[PDB]
Amino acid sequence: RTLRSITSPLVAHRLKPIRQKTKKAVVSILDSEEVCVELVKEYASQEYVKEVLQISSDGNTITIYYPNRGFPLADRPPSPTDNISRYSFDNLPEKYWRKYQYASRFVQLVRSKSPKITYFTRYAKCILMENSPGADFEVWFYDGVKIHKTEDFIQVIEKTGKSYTLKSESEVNSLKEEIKMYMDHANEGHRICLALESIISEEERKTRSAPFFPIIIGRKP
Amino acid sequence: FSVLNWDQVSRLHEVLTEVVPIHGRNFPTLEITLKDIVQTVRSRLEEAGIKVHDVRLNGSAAGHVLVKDNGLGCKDLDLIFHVALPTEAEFQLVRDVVLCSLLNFLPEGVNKLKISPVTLKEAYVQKLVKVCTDTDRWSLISLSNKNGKNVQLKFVDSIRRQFEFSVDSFQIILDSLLDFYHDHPTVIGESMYGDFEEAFDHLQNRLIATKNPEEIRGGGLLKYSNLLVRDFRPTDQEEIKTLERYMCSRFFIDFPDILEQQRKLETYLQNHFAERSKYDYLMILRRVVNESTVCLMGHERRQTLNLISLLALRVLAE
Repeated sequence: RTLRSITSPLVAHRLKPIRQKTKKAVVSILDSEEVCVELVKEYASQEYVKEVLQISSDGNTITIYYPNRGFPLADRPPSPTDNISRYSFDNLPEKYWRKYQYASRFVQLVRSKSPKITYFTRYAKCILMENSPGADFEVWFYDGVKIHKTEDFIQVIEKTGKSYTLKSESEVNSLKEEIKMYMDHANEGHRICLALESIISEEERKTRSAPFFPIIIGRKP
Repeated sequence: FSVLNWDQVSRLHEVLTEVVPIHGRNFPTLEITLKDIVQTVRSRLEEAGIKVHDVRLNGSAAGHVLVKDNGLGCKDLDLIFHVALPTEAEFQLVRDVVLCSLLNFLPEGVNKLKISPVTLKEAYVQKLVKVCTDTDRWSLISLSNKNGKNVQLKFVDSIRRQFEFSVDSFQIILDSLLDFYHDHPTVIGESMYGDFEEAFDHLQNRLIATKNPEEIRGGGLLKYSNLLVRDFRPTDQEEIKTLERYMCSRFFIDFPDILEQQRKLETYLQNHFAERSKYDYLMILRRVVNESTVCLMGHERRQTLNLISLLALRVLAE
């Protein structure tokens, strides 16, 4: 079938550059917001880069190049040589989809641990994450509590240390009278942050200038 | 919509018969003729079921055929076959067409038919490019560059802009002399800049102009200054400083890192310059990027000027 029906193109915008070394690959979010997967072979006790995929921040441009044994593994991805190949997203042949998938899952992870709207309430510190749509939402109460809202998994870490996971609103409304108002608080905070996201994103679309995200709203008392 | 005369058609035979040596890396050197390559490639592409519409000469070769000594350097001999390329097997097979045509060049050649094509690649293919995006769609195979220059074979299905400046937008459609074999037929030439007359005037008078600045790759500044070094000059001062500021803008855009700038400068100097001229070229760069700089772009250009000055100090130190 098609690649687009497997994983959507990666969204590297606004992301602070990181580098992770897994067993098989080395994934980097280059400072220019281009994702960069580089494959590794251990050979003569050294590590050599065998091929490099390099992916535009819109996930639609794939530059794949191979060295002439290959490259020694540098801290920063090896600059492209002569033998290169540019494909578009839905022209990328099946040979590469898994390698592009490493990068896509990496960026979908980084978008889940990267703040877009930080908002300080009287009772908690809210963080709407970057991975829209269906953004993660952390709520770090000054009280020591933590409420992590995902797409269907809501973990609640109490003061003691107990941590459960809420699924459906059947388990949400069933909570004791204490944590129920914690949930109400975090829900109102998430509504706030989501409305602000929509408003400021539309204003950004109008002005079309330097980015309007991330945003930080308030101070810890 | 212009036709060549005996004037340039003489140099056409002179170029398409020039004996080219391609040196190996173990492997022996190959001694080939351009017309032999074009014909043996067209033959094997037609036996694979792929339409060879146009066959064209491009690059510095077509620039030096149209005018004797315009002072550009017979460095690039480019061959363009407009070729349909929908599937990936098309590219994967054009590679094989090129290499199978490449085998037939030794007496003990088929005596070594136990040489894999990937093994054949090691000595006889230098640069190897493959683009297949939403707009562009083509493949390039270059040949070794030792004693002679680099012989490029570029099979195109759809490329958007394929000229640097006015002076190098000239293509010689080879279907005429290719059907052939005052003993000459109608050999059409064409400019990628549009109205051919104005661009050919630009070439023969050594000028610089392009009404398509939106679409230049970041490294167009480098050939702008390659032209300034070999003594070309603009046409309208109305747009020259604006144009330099556009070119510098897209340079900083397509090469943001210090080390990518440095890589491209080093790999440009070593590719285009044979026989200290590097210093004059670097000074033309310094002047262009120093004058043509918006005051806002402060340290963006400061790192680049320090870098070019360091390149120049290195050059004069060796």
